[PDB]
Amino acid sequence: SEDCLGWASRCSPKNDKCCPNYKCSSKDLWCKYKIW
Repeated sequence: SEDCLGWASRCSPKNDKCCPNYKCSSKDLWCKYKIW
């Protein structure tokens, strides 16, 4: 039962539980894109 969050979701640097290939942004507390 591991449902990861999406890119347009909220998260924190202390507890980042977002799908892989991403990068939690502490700026807007949202999962940003790891690939540019």
